[PDB]
Amino acid sequence: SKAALSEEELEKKSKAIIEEYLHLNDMKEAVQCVQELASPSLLFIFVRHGVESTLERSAIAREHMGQLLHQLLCAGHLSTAQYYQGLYEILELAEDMEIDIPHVWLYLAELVTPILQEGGVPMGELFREITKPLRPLGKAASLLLEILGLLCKSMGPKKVGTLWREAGLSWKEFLPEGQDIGAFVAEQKVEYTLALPSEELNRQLEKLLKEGSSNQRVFDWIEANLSEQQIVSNTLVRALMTAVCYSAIIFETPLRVDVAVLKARAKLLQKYLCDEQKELQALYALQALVVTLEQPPNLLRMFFDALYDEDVVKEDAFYSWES
Repeated sequence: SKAALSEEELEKKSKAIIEEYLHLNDMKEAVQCVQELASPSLLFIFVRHGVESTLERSAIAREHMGQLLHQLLCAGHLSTAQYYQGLYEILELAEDMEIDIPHVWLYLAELVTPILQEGGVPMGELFREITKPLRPLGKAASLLLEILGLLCKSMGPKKVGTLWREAGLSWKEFLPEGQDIGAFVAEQKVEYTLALPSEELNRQLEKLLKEGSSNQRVFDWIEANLSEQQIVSNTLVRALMTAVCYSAIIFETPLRVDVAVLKARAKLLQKYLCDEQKELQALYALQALVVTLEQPPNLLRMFFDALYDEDVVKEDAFYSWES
């Protein structure tokens, strides 16, 4: 039938488009080609094919495919609904593939995660929709877990947990009736998933740094936004230390410290870390930070070195911290 060939032809073109994209990596060309299909109600096929063809290709291919879908979504060519339709077609068969493809869930997470980027789908909505096919499987956790893993890798479990929480997400929503959340979370190692001016502070400092604000801009902001008591508080010290050190994390594998960032912020930190007491309080904060990053190998020491080198934390504070 016409409709039959239509689906055939579309898959054919999705293949051509997808193949060229993975080969040349020209995002803009791929996006336009999809647009030229002018078949919004059949893009589930494109999605399905993209997933199928890259599932066992490579991590990089899955990444590129995920990014393209996010782009298509963002450009308004691929509807959320069509995206889900295409995925469901494969998520439905996931459990079965697990037999021959052990890390299938991981591969799926690698394909979906890019969708969480700005302009994409909100975590709460994504997690809730994406898991319907797994409502039957009773395997919702298998996927979300791999997704949370990827996110952690790129931003830290702490921030991930906050994202999860802000979405009002609950494991109850994804676990079999009666399963002990406390246990599951403890066993799968996701305890991290479990306004106050002090918390607002963290959010604002984070934003300031995220937007590449100069030290003066931050100095001014603090002066313009906190009271005298707040300005000399340990709370500011801890929040500042945390935001600054966080902004210096390079999320590669393994994680590293961008000493150039620290050097650039040294003066900002010295200003508030004006005594041994405050320096110590800052070290505690940094420590708790690294802890949330799951004590990666000797990353703390890397911060210590840079901090000592930049004259941000002096010897005595280090001595005292040792206790």
